Amino acid sequence: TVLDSILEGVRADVAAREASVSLSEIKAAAAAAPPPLDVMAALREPGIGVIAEVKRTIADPAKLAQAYQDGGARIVSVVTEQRRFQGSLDDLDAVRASVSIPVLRKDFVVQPYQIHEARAHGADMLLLIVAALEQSVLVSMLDRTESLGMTALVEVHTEQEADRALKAGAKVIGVNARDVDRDCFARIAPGLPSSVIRIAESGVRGTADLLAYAGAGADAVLVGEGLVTSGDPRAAVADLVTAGTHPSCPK
Ligand SMILES: O=C(O)CNc1ccccc1C(=O)O
Repeated sequence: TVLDSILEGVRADVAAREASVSLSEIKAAAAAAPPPLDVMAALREPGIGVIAEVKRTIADPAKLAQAYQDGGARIVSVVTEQRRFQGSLDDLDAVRASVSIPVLRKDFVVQPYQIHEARAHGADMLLLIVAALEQSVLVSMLDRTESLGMTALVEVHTEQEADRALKAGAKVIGVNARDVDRDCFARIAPGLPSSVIRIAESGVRGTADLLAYAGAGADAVLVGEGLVTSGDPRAAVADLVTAGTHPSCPK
């Protein structure tokens, strides 16, 4: 029920935004935006994809996203949730203008307005959380996301949520260990069709963690800090992007 309380706040924030920017207007803004990038194609590229996250401290999310791209990130995740992470849609605009790689909107997405809104602000990918969405809503949200040319990162925490995600038509499934189930990805990944993209969203501290997820079948990992804390996010991302290739074999 606590999640209902959190979602009530999200629904209030969304409703207040819709009062200023109507559904008709946000649809017009979404249609006007440059088309979304082919996120599936990016996720199918060789190597483990690094999805580097912008969060909050950060006076210039665009500059951070640029460092992420320079380091070889596959996708930039932008947290737009205000109440805990001090993110905003403004961050999505800033990041979108700064990088050429796909951009994921990371937020609690619970109603269709937010889908059009994500697109209007340049997102290529959008987070859908199975634990937050009853199946009827999950399916509706996934279909609308795809109808706009975006890809849903469908986040699960249990085998049952994974089954729900598959039934809804998910193409990309992310495993979040936090409700922390430290063996979440391994409990879930093997059960997925080989054709579905697997993302480990939790517990990536360094190259060893990325490699461990890679060895368990991950196609990409999400990393937030301590890319920032490192003081050198480009280098930190570069190290993860090239994980397993160091030390280099003698030449
Ligand atoms: O990124 C993090 O630091 C914590 N993750 C989130 C932050 C805002 C909205 C949803 C999530 C989630 O993973 O379902």
